[PDB]
Amino acid sequence: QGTTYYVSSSKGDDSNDGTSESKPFKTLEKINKLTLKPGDQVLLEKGSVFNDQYLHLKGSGSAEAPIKVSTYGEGNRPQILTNGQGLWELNYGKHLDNTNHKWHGTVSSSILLKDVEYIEIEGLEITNDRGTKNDPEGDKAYNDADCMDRTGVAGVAKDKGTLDHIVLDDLYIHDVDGNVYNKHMTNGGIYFIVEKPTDENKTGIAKYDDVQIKNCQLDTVNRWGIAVGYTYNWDKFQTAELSDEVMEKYGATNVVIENNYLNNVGGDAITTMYADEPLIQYNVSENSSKQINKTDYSKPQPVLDKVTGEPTGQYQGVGAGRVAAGIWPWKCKNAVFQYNECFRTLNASNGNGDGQPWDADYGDGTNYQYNYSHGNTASTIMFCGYQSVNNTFRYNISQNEDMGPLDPAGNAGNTQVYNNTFYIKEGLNNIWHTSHGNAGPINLENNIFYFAGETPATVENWNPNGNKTYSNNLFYNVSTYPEDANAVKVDAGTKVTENAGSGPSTVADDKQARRHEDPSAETVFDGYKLVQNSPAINAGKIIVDNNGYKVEKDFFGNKVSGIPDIGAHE
Ligand SMILES: CC(=O)N[C@@H]1[C@@H](O[C@@H]2O[C@H](CO)[C@H](O)[C@H](O)[C@H]2O)[C@H](O)[C@@H](CO)O[C@H]1O
Repeated sequence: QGTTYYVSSSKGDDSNDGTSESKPFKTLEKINKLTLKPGDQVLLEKGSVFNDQYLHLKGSGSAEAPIKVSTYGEGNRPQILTNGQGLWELNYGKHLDNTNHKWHGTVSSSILLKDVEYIEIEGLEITNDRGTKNDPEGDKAYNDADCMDRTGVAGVAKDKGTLDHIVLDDLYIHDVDGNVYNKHMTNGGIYFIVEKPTDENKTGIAKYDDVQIKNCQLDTVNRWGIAVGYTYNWDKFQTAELSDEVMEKYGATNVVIENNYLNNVGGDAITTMYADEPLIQYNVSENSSKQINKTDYSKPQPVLDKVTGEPTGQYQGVGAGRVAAGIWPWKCKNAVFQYNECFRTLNASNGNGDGQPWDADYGDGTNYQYNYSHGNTASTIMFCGYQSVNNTFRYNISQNEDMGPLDPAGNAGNTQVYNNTFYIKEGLNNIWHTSHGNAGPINLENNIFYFAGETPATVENWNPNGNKTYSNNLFYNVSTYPEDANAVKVDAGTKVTENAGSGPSTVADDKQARRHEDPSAETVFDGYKLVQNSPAINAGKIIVDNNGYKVEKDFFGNKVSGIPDIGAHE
């Protein structure tokens, strides 16, 4: 079933019928005119270049016959170079969680999927660069507060109830030069939002089910890298605990973000929003928060009318929203982050109020497990504020962050950090964030605290706000110890791991996450494996995960049962 269409910037004529390679279309405007149907295909010729063009699709596939957008022929990825074209009217239909977040306006999107479901897009190169001749904003400054929002791929659910099955696979998205500031317009590489339906009684509550972003490479996109799920129904999630009933009715179900690479992201690299049990795995980010600094992020944003969303004449402090983390969830239920790498989340020293690789933000049941991080400008993990609850941070490896590993920034409830290995760079003399206050509780068990340096590190306060508990941790090369009745205290020169501090400082040449889930793997992380007679061996306690995540395995995929070793390796 369905019709295959062909488009060639090279060979095509828009007066052709576009249904054979011999008679292809010339411009994407021909596809934009169609109402697409189950089994339909849109094949862009390799070597093609669609300058000042865009795909704004209409129609929908079926579960058995999705629409496919893909390639034919041979040569370079077909290129969609939108250059500030592809205009459409974004309108959430009501203000967002902060009345200052912009929620209506004209947006430029290279690809727009608005109420298109059962669709798969693969193999394309996409840009939305501000640097060309006929660019609608001409020589407007890249960091003006009223620069138009820009997307590589924008998704909108609104007037078709639950949208099912949107797949973006192997897209190369670069030079999306969006608004430097705006968090919740479709503004950055890939951004999926949910708008208030015209008539919710008629079409049903708008939400997503089955959204797969996989094998994509993003470079120099702003503000967001990949964001999925910001919804008009944000006001249905204002409790600390998030019910399965709220999440299934209003939240994004079956969201998988996997095997993506991101470089030079202006703000946050990857964020799931209002998502029920999202899976975020095998992603690599480096050099994110590129524009979260006092040079780029330098112009004030308007105060918006709490009803109309129109500027009031008032302006915010330039610092508003001048924060970003690497790969993290917002108002998700039982989000799992596993097998990710995050390097150099930038700019905590020049106006980024955050800069952590990992941020268990407001939400319920976040589990970070079997992740690696290096050279981030803030602490390895933030637990953010009084609605960040039921947190598990386990079997992760962290080295050479520009702060100590822990940022419990006023988090609440059950917070468990266990079986991690933290390589703390020389001269930090702390395990805590340097300004967020460290007021929230943590239950700290079975962790390696490995202090690099020629002299023992000092830690002035092991128990800020009095609500830190410790059991069965290992402390290497530090001059004092917390209240841990089962502490393993280790002096400089006693080996604990094979080559502590020898984790990678850079992404793989092929930009893929280095797998470590089968313990027959030799990996670039093997310097964190325990030596024969390591003082970590058999010194941990059996963990009870009070968030309901049973202990299964270590960082490396070794089964864990009985009395565990201290740290990320069994
Ligand atoms: C509670 C808090 O302040 N969290 C910070 C995040 O800011 C929130 O982000 C959500 C995203 O959907 C909304 O924009 C909300 O209005 C913001 O309060 C922030 O994005 C992250 C990343 O730097 O850090 C937390 O500090």
